[PDB]
Amino acid sequence: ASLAADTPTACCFSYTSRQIPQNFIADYFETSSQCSKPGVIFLTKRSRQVCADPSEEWVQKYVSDLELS
Amino acid sequence: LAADTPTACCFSYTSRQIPQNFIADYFETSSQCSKPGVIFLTKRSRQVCADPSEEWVQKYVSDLELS
Amino acid sequence: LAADTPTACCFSYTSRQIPQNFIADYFETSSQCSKPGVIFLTKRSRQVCADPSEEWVQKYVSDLELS
Amino acid sequence: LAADTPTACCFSYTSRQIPQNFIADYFETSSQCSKPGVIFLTKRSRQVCADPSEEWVQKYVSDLELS
Amino acid sequence: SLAADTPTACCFSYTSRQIPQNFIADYFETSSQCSKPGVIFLTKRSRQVCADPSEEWVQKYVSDLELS
Ligand SMILES: O=C(O)[C@@H]1O[C@@H](O)[C@H](OS(=O)(=O)O)[C@@H](O)[C@@H]1O[C@H]1O[C@H](COS(=O)(=O)O)[C@@H](O)[C@H](O)[C@H]1NS(=O)(=O)O
Ligand SMILES: OC[C@H]1O[C@@H](O)[C@H](O)[C@@H](O)[C@@H]1O
Ligand SMILES: OC[C@H]1O[C@@H](O)[C@H](O)[C@@H](O)[C@@H]1O
Ligand SMILES: OC[C@H]1O[C@@H](O)[C@H](O)[C@@H](O)[C@@H]1O
Ligand SMILES: OC[C@H]1O[C@@H](O)[C@H](O)[C@@H](O)[C@@H]1O
Ligand SMILES: OC[C@H]1O[C@@H](O)[C@H](O)[C@@H](O)[C@@H]1O
Ligand SMILES: OC[C@H]1O[C@@H](O)[C@H](O)[C@@H](O)[C@@H]1O
Ligand SMILES: OC[C@H]1O[C@@H](O)[C@H](O)[C@@H](O)[C@@H]1O
Ligand SMILES: OC[C@H]1O[C@@H](O)[C@H](O)[C@@H](O)[C@@H]1O
Ligand SMILES: OC[C@H]1O[C@@H](O)[C@H](O)[C@@H](O)[C@@H]1O
Ligand SMILES: OC[C@H]1O[C@H](O)[C@H](O)[C@@H](O)[C@@H]1O
Ligand SMILES: [Cl-]
Ligand SMILES: [Cl-]
Repeated sequence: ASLAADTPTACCFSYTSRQIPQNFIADYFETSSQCSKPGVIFLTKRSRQVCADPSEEWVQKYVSDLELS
Repeated sequence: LAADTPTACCFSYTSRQIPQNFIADYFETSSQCSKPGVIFLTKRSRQVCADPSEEWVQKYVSDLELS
Repeated sequence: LAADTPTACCFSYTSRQIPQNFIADYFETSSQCSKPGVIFLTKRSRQVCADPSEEWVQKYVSDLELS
Repeated sequence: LAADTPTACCFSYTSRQIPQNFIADYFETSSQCSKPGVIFLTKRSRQVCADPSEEWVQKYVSDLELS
Repeated sequence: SLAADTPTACCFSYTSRQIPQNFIADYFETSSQCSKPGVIFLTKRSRQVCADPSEEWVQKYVSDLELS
């Protein structure tokens, strides 16, 4: 399973301005609803975490492909 | 150097007293976070959200800085 | 792990292409920065701001991601 | 004492005041940054962005500079 | 870990003759904002010497420092 104890929560306060190349994407996560602002956190193959605006539609297809695979 | 990176925000503090002997480092959460918080790091690299308004925490923060 | 920490921004870009053999890592600058930028880290631990519009810059980033 | 190195900018200041004896050093941010900023260095080498307008920030800088 | 409001290092004159490589301790390339592109070699005597980045030996010294 997955343990979720007293542990910091990953929240986004600033999204990327430029669309990440999909072939750089390795995985995705979504910020907890407790966060003040929404956000999607893409994990690049270089293991970098990038905040992305979920309202923007390029991040939404990226999630679709990741899930539907 | 990292950019557009998520910000660590505590939403649940630990109620107990942490053995200071286990503490290795500390980080106070961002002001952008909805609530204040301090993240202690243990020697097993385990991040723990702690309440800054509580007082065993600032003592740990003080001793970590004043050193 | 940090909070209320400064952000790396590029206000000028290198005029010469860095030999790829020197490249250790890369970091794209924050969207909050006034200008676009890529920060290449060399093996001598030099931090160089590069123009993301240059094709050699885009290639280096691609190679680092696909490795 | 510079190069085409990235620049330290502040986009988020700390809300509450830092205890003074935590501060080890300071330096203002470049004017090229979209926002003004004062970066306090703690005794644990941790960098904190501070609002130059705030009363305590100006006082901390004053004390550091008169030593 | 980044720069502030200070004076950027610029080279307005390079060096005609080649520094003995075993004198070189480190190197820094000047900003592109400068008029002339330059390389600053730091000697073991902690001295700073400007150098033409397009010269044969300068590129070699930088290469040897990086690949170490
Ligand atoms: O030599 C080549 O053909 C390689 O691809 C070229 O496109 C690169 O030119 S660059 O874009 O114009 O400046 C060359 O630098 C490159 O030589 C490389 O060798 C390896 C492998 O390349 S990578 O794409 O396959 O993985 C690597 O160390 C560098 O990518 C590059 N190093 S080099 O020796 O400095 O040129
Ligand atoms: O305050 C530091 C800031 O750094 C930026 O690079 C991030 O995108 C923000 O999420 C963060 O708040
Ligand atoms: O993290 C576990 C620790 O909890 C503390 O409350 C106890 O006093 C310690 O004995 C124990 O090691
Ligand atoms: O297409 C989007 C582009 O964004 C830039 O910021 C990156 O440096 C490129 O690698 C990428 O191709
Ligand atoms: O802000 C004033 C500072 O003065 C320095 O000389 C001291 O070393 C610090 O302990 C103090 O915080
Ligand atoms: O600092 C001494 C330097 O001497 C040079 O000749 C070497 O190439 C470097 O690896 C070394 O760092
Ligand atoms: O001497 C060689 C150098 O001369 C300078 O005036 C130019 O700006 C550079 O492009 C050139 O590399
Ligand atoms: O001005 C003459 C010099 O120009 C430099 O840019 C070249 O690297 C040298 O080879 C040449 O001797
Ligand atoms: O010592 C290294 C040598 O490398 C050669 O490629 C250069 O032409 C010489 O100027 C230099 O002295
Ligand atoms: O040493 C200088 C040489 O380094 C090599 O890695 C590349 O071919 C160029 O950057 C240059 O010709
Ligand atoms: O590519 C990175 C982007 O983010 C930066 O904020 C720039 O304002 C924008 O022009 C650039 O395209
Ligand atoms: Cl929040
Ligand atoms: Cl800016």
